[PDB]
Amino acid sequence: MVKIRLARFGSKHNPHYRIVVTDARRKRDGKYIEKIGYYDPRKTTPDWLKVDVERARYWLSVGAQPTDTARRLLRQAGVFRQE
Amino acid sequence: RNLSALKRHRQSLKRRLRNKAKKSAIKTLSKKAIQLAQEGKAEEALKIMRKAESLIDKAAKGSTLHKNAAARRKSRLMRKVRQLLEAAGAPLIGGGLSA
Amino acid sequence: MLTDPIADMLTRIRNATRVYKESTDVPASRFKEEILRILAREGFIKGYERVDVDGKPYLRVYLKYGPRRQGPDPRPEQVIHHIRRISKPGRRVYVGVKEIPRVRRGLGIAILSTSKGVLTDREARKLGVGGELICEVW
Amino acid sequence: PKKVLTGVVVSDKMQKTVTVLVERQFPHPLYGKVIKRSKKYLAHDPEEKYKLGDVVEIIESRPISKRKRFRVLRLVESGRMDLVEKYLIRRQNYESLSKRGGKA
Amino acid sequence: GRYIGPVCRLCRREGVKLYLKGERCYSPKCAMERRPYPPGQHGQKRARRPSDYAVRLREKQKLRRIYGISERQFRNLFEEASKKKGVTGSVFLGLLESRLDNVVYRLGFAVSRRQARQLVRHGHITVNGRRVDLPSYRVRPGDEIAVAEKSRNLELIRQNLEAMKGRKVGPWLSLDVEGMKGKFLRLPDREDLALPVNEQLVIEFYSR
Amino acid sequence: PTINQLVRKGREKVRKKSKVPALKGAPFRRGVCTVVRTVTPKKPNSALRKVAKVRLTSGYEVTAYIPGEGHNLQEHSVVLIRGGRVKDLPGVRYHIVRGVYDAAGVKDRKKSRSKYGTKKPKEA
RNA sequence: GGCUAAUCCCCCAUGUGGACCCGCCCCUUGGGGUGUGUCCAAAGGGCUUUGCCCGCUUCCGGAUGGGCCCGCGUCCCAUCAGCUAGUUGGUGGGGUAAUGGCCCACCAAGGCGACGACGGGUAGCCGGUCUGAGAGGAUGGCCGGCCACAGGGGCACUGAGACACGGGCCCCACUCCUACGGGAGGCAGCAGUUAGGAAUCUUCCGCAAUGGGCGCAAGCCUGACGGAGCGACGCCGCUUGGAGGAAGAAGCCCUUCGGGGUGUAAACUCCUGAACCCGGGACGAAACCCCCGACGAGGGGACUGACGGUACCGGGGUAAUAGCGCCGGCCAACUCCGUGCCAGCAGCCGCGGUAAUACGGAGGGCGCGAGCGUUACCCGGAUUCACUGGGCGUAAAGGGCGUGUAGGCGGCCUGGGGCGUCCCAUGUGAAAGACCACGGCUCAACCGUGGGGGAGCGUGGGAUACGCUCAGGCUAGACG
RNA sequence: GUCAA
RNA sequence: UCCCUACAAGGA
Ligand SMILES: [K+]
Ligand SMILES: [K+]
Ligand SMILES: [K+]
Ligand SMILES: [K+]
Ligand SMILES: [K+]
Ligand SMILES: [K+]
Ligand SMILES: [K+]
Ligand SMILES: [K+]
Ligand SMILES: [K+]
Ligand SMILES: [K+]
Ligand SMILES: [K+]
Ligand SMILES: [Mg+2]
Ligand SMILES: [Mg+2]
Ligand SMILES: [Mg+2]
Ligand SMILES: [Mg+2]
Ligand SMILES: [Mg+2]
Ligand SMILES: [Mg+2]
Ligand SMILES: [Mg+2]
Ligand SMILES: [Mg+2]
Ligand SMILES: [Mg+2]
Ligand SMILES: [Mg+2]
Ligand SMILES: [Mg+2]
Ligand SMILES: [Mg+2]
Ligand SMILES: [Mg+2]
Ligand SMILES: [Mg+2]
Ligand SMILES: [Mg+2]
Ligand SMILES: [Mg+2]
Ligand SMILES: [Mg+2]
Ligand SMILES: [Mg+2]
Ligand SMILES: [Mg+2]
Ligand SMILES: [Mg+2]
Ligand SMILES: [Mg+2]
Ligand SMILES: [Mg+2]
Ligand SMILES: [Mg+2]
Ligand SMILES: [Mg+2]
Ligand SMILES: [Mg+2]
Ligand SMILES: [Mg+2]
Ligand SMILES: [Mg+2]
Ligand SMILES: [Mg+2]
Ligand SMILES: [Mg+2]
Ligand SMILES: [Mg+2]
Ligand SMILES: [Mg+2]
Ligand SMILES: [Mg+2]
Ligand SMILES: [Mg+2]
Ligand SMILES: [Mg+2]
Ligand SMILES: [Mg+2]
Ligand SMILES: [Mg+2]
Ligand SMILES: [Mg+2]
Ligand SMILES: [Mg+2]
Ligand SMILES: [Mg+2]
Ligand SMILES: [Mg+2]
Ligand SMILES: [Mg+2]
Ligand SMILES: [Mg+2]
Ligand SMILES: [Mg+2]
Ligand SMILES: [Mg+2]
Ligand SMILES: [Mg+2]
Ligand SMILES: [Mg+2]
Ligand SMILES: [Mg+2]
Ligand SMILES: [Mg+2]
Ligand SMILES: [Mg+2]
Ligand SMILES: [Mg+2]
Ligand SMILES: [Mg+2]
Ligand SMILES: [Mg+2]
Ligand SMILES: [Mg+2]
Ligand SMILES: [Mg+2]
Ligand SMILES: [Mg+2]
Ligand SMILES: [Mg+2]
Ligand SMILES: [Mg+2]
Ligand SMILES: [Mg+2]
Ligand SMILES: [Mg+2]
Ligand SMILES: [Mg+2]
Ligand SMILES: [Zn+2]
Repeated sequence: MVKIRLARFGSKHNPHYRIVVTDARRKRDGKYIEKIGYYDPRKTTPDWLKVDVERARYWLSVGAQPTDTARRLLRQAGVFRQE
Repeated sequence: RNLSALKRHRQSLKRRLRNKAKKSAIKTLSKKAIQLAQEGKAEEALKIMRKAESLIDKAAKGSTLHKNAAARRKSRLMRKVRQLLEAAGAPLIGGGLSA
Repeated sequence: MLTDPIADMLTRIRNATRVYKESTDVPASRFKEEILRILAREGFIKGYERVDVDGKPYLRVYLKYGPRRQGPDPRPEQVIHHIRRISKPGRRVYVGVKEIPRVRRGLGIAILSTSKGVLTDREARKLGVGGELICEVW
Repeated sequence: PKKVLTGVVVSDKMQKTVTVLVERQFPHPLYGKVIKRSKKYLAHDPEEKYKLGDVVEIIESRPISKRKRFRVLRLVESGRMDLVEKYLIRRQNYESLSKRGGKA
Repeated sequence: GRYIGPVCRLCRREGVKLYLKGERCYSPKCAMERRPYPPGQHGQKRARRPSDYAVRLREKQKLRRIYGISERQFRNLFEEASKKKGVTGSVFLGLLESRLDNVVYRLGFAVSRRQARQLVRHGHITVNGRRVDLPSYRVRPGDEIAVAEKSRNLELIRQNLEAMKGRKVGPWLSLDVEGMKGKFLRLPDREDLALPVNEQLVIEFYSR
Repeated sequence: PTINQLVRKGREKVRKKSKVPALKGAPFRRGVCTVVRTVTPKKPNSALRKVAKVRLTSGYEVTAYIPGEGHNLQEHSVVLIRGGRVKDLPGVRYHIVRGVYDAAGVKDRKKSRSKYGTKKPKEA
């Protein structure tokens, strides 16, 4: 089914993923459906994690299934908080 | 050599045969129906027509003839039968053709 | 029959000026007149006016020139140095507002015919419209 | 939106089918000059309703046959053999080119 | 690598004194004193009217030979300058003048440019307190160029910063002699520089 | 020509002909020597120019020049052609590369050494 | 041949509903609703085992993916001009998820072509890339998208999906096994061998990260991928030293034999200190899981690093790679000797036949520098296929002349339409790239984030000067 | 007869 | 080789 996962966009030893919505079957760095975030696993910037929290919701709402790592980042950005 | 996932081939054969079989039936009864319908044997032809209907939808339950393919078959049959019957005798067994 | 009455006029004017004529006639047409209107406004010509050479409508175009000059060949400068037909029958040229050309950093002009009427490049530009780029002049 | 094209009927020699000639003018990609090309469309006429010389609207349609993908929307005006003529003449010229030519 | 060879032989070819050694190019001997003519067996013969080309080339050579940069690096900066807004001539100059190895020299931490180079390569220098060993590092306005804490005791650095006592410094540069630290205030104006080079001819040399 | 004409016929892009059918327009093509003849220059010049008839791997047989003073080529020498004609000998359009295969590199060459394929001598 | 389990196969029931025929209604190509008739459902398993979890069935919808159709665009030859029988259309069938000569039966005799059909040659197409002031020319490796193929040809089965690269069947070629009847096989997956060639690499490490498949999970598989290896192949960074030092060593090169040059260059003094040696030593990795809470939100805890003892930090510390092309003009850089139309140079012009700045060597010089040259190819300069931007009296170029077909072009006035043309709004123009800005690796190359663009096409609205078209009129063109 | 000057 | 002029030729 469609997914929300990480696409590799950094460079050798300089990873930078794009939190993405794409068909599970597509190659990972291939044509995604929508960019909904980005993550710098090495926090080399105070902005190593950003998520279109609304947009995430949208897709989750229509079946998007997140990778475990993707889900993790989504939680961190408060995509699942209720209060 | 030796990729145990040639198990898929064995299955395909079993499946193939299982499919091939249901279809043969379908055809034979269908023909049978349009035949009797074409001979004015209303009650008899509708009787068989229903079998064919049933057998078709059943075929559609699984991969056999699954789909609108079933629908098409049913349609095309209830077509020929009702026409051939209109070309002479009234629908007795009320088979499946509606009022 | 003239193949292109506009080029014809533009030319009569080009020719006449080179032998420094005072006026010069041209078979009249409203469109043709509309062009003269600009020529006049812009001060390339003294002006024009209808007339009837043999009971047929023409347009006297009174030409302007510079002052007599110094040494050999005291012929005055031309007010209308350049005047070239652009869009032609057999190759019409149309331009969108963002493509109206800038004739000689402004020292010159371009006459386009637009649905809002015949205008100079600045006018057309100001009025936000394009059209058939008729001819340039400077 | 299904394309709607306007053209003239040049042929009704087909059962329920008329050939509609359609022109379009436009700037030449490099030379500017407005050039004018054309194309024939085989449109569907189930009622045989339209005739030779009719100017009609053609509309994008579900395939009716290999080669037939348009239906005759409506009659715009009719009786323009002039357009038919041109086409016919232009066609006449053809068989007057190759080693099989003929008239002057 | 850098040039690495007879340096005052260039002052000679360009007919104009360049300060490749800085010091000594002040003595009664930058050679520009004795034999201020081109190097080689013909350095004294009658010069021949140089070609429009010859002229621009020589002029570019001079400019680049001053900062002792490679033609490759040189050219790349120039291209960067063209693309950039503002007068290529001046901007190009600002950029050359922004090379750290250069600034170090401008602040006197070292006598010549070549020396100021080695001072960066050998870690003796610091931008905003962080060590930086790239001659080509681009110093920006605000950045403070200091002497490496651990090397503030080198005999060489002593004398050099000592001599800077009471010495003046470029308008775009500030210099606290005690704390052995300076500051790139702004990019220099063509006006601020006094180079024996008509940068205009260079822009030409590359437009060919 | 009129625009109409240009519309009808348009300009014609003309393609250039290769001066080096060393096929596959490769940069070099290998071959073997048929003849290791000698030739006389054209008009203004006069001398005994060295040449070679070469059977190419490109299934071609052409004459190639032998740059340099030295020269050790015989009727079966495997050699590498590099393209580049000799303006003095009509019909010679490729030079032989000295330093590759059976083509010895010019000896005692101290200047333009890279061309002529001559390794650096030990300075001493 | 015999036995047997199931989420395997079948029958009966239940009919939310759905399928089909006929009718009616709305809607308009086969969309939606309704009535009668007929037909069609299912699978169980796990526990923290009586109530939760994984799953099953029928249907409506979402989402993602995709099939099919249409306008426009997409190389060279007219020394290819006529092409066509499933050919073009029809009716009725078959087929499919679905339209369609897609296929078939029968009827009609059509369809296409100079706006280039048919034939021949060449070729995966695009985002883009190179070049250019631009218009344009050339191009399509890497990366992303689409297509096609999996030794050559054909075919279908299974399935949501294939006519399936590591599935199946037959024919052909080839290799191999063979007890000669008959079998096995397909690297255009990674790595590697061999052949061809001017030429293109490791039979490496790992599953730690991202991603994929199956599984409740633990986890398994993953030559996808993350890394390391080899090659100046490319781009970027860096080193071979820094300061001082003679009216100037020696050698070598010149010489008017007075001297000039190599040159502060070396030697030598002082200084720093690439390499190397000690020590410390990482981000990338926090999830899945587990406990609390409710298997949710939320909180707490544990495990995991190929790269690698690598990066980076600190201590110590040696003065230690320079080459290649060129110096007649174009084009920066000159003298001696050798040679004597020879040996040879040569991109074009050209140079060598006794004093050659052009050959070969040396000294000197210029250019660039871990590179420098060469060859090949592309754009440029080339307004030298000219649209921007050219020409044809004598330079290449007016057809021997005419008639007239298609086509291109069309005087003056008014009106309608609004096709061309212009304007507004709106959709589209994926990412990467390109441009600007800020930012992360000490810089940069490289990379991240953000911003600005855009022609073309679709849609709605508008304008009407010019062109077009329709309607009427005029007489200056034409004809009588 | 040929190259050059 | 020489004569011829740097050669072709011709000449010893
Ligand atoms: K669905
Ligand atoms: K679709
Ligand atoms: K292309
Ligand atoms: K292109
Ligand atoms: K260290
Ligand atoms: K040393
Ligand atoms: K020389
Ligand atoms: K070129
Ligand atoms: K002629
Ligand atoms: K003729
Ligand atoms: K009107
Ligand atoms: Mg299995
Ligand atoms: Mg049977
Ligand atoms: Mg004119
Ligand atoms: Mg003029
Ligand atoms: Mg008809
Ligand atoms: Mg049909
Ligand atoms: Mg600039
Ligand atoms: Mg052109
Ligand atoms: Mg000669
Ligand atoms: Mg049995
Ligand atoms: Mg079942
Ligand atoms: Mg119900
Ligand atoms: Mg049942
Ligand atoms: Mg049908
Ligand atoms: Mg059907
Ligand atoms: Mg067909
Ligand atoms: Mg056409
Ligand atoms: Mg063809
Ligand atoms: Mg091909
Ligand atoms: Mg150009
Ligand atoms: Mg194939
Ligand atoms: Mg095949
Ligand atoms: Mg193969
Ligand atoms: Mg095969
Ligand atoms: Mg199936
Ligand atoms: Mg297959
Ligand atoms: Mg394989
Ligand atoms: Mg080989
Ligand atoms: Mg590799
Ligand atoms: Mg993994
Ligand atoms: Mg995983
Ligand atoms: Mg395995
Ligand atoms: Mg890899
Ligand atoms: Mg290589
Ligand atoms: Mg020194
Ligand atoms: Mg794990
Ligand atoms: Mg020179
Ligand atoms: Mg000799
Ligand atoms: Mg040479
Ligand atoms: Mg480098
Ligand atoms: Mg051109
Ligand atoms: Mg040419
Ligand atoms: Mg032109
Ligand atoms: Mg010309
Ligand atoms: Mg002549
Ligand atoms: Mg002539
Ligand atoms: Mg004539
Ligand atoms: Mg005509
Ligand atoms: Mg008109
Ligand atoms: Mg017309
Ligand atoms: Mg009108
Ligand atoms: Mg319109
Ligand atoms: Mg737009
Ligand atoms: Mg946008
Ligand atoms: Mg984009
Ligand atoms: Mg930075
Ligand atoms: Mg960006
Ligand atoms: Mg519109
Ligand atoms: Mg003779
Ligand atoms: Mg000669
Ligand atoms: Zn000096």
